[PDB]
Amino acid sequence: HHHENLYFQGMEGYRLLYPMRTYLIVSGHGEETNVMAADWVTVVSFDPFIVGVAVAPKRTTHKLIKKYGEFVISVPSLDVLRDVWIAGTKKGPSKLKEMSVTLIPSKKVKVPSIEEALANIECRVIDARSYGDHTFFVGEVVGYTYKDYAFEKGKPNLKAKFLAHVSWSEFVTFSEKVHKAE
Amino acid sequence: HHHENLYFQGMEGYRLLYPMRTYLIVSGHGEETNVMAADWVTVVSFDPFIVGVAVAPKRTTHKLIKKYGEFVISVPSLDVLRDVWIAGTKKGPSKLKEMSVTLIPSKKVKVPSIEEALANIECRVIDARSYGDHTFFVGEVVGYTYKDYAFEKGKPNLKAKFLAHVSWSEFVTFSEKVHKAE
Ligand SMILES: Cc1cc2nc3c(=O)[nH]c(=O)nc-3n(C[C@H](O)[C@H](O)[C@H](O)COP(=O)(O)O)c2cc1C
Ligand SMILES: Cc1cc2nc3c(=O)[nH]c(=O)nc-3n(C[C@H](O)[C@H](O)[C@H](O)COP(=O)(O)O)c2cc1C
Ligand SMILES: NC(=O)c1cccnc1
Ligand SMILES: NC(=O)c1cccnc1
Repeated sequence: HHHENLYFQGMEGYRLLYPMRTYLIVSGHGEETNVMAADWVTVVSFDPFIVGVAVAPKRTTHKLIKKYGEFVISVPSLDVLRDVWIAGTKKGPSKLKEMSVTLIPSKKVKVPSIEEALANIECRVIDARSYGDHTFFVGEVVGYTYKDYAFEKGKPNLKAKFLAHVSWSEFVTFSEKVHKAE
Repeated sequence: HHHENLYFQGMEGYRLLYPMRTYLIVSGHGEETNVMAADWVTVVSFDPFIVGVAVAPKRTTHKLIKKYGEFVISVPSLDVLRDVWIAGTKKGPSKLKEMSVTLIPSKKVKVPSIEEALANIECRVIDARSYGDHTFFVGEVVGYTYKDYAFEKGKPNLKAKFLAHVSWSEFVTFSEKVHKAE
């Protein structure tokens, strides 16, 4: 498989950063609630806590983030891969009927959270910049929830099976073997 | 351990996105060549290939990226953890004497590449935005090199031991067990 619009066949340059974590991005609310898959997510500030996500203009998610100015980063486990794949292949709110997700209210944003997620990070858009073929939406974190066990020791519990993306349809989780640097 | 300037003790919010990949950021050149550790790295565009990295103003790396307008993202393996830890704990160019790294010329930028890295992604700064306590440096990718075996099948070779960060001094790599979504 290759990314769409790869005119010169070869490995996509971005693959040099892989494997990357895979998250879900929830946008909209009510009948407009949507979810997509997103790898291109990072933290951009500690205090205040701010995150960013690169979203192509053609995503339905892009329209919904522009319209409402809010999004939720929901953290999936490997056990919900089938739902992550639907989120990353089907288009728009009608896909939710196909997904094993239970929408629950957020603490602060109007966009819902996903009950099955390991964490839900509630974001308000503070910037949108166009870089190449994506918009980088920067979100101030205004709330969050998480599954106690997934972060039981004030750090990620590797038993929770955090999801990473290797290539097109190939995913993995982490080893449970921790290496200490100090 | 907690991040510096965590006034209210508890798990840092950003930890909800962890584990995250750990990269190295090379900046400067000559006697000013520097390397630091960076987790807060993502892709922001496919075509053209553009990346971003969140760097605190207090990093020596910040000064060097501002001065020269270029940086290299070098991808470490778990086998070079000791060097990654020096990059992420010591300050400025004098740390290189302590690291098992061989600097080699980049293809395009003046900042050197690291021979031992799995990949070296050469970047020219196209934007710098302040979000909270970090600058988000956005870099257009103008060249790259990589170890053939690490990406042998036009995708990451999990045998290469790509590095991820769990908590302060704790690191892991990926399982080699691939899950197919399609
Ligand atoms: C694992 C995976 C990761 C993805 N990461 C991104 C991403 O970071 N940004 C993006 O714009 N699209 C990404 N996509 C593509 C969207 O998830 C996909 O186009 C989705 O169908 C869009 O749905 P929507 O139109 O309902 O927003 C990803 C897809 C997959 C399968
Ligand atoms: C694994 C790890 C990841 C890190 N990620 C970041 C990061 O994304 N951004 C940042 O500004 N500092 C990050 N740091 C902190 C810098 O690497 C660290 O402060 C380093 O000593 C700065 O070196 P310098 O002053 O030579 O630039 C990280 C540190 C470690 C150990
Ligand atoms: N173009 C994209 O945004 C993208 C990112 C990761 C996987 N597939 C597509
Ligand atoms: N403040 C930071 O930039 C940072 C990121 C990851 C680990 N330690 C510090």
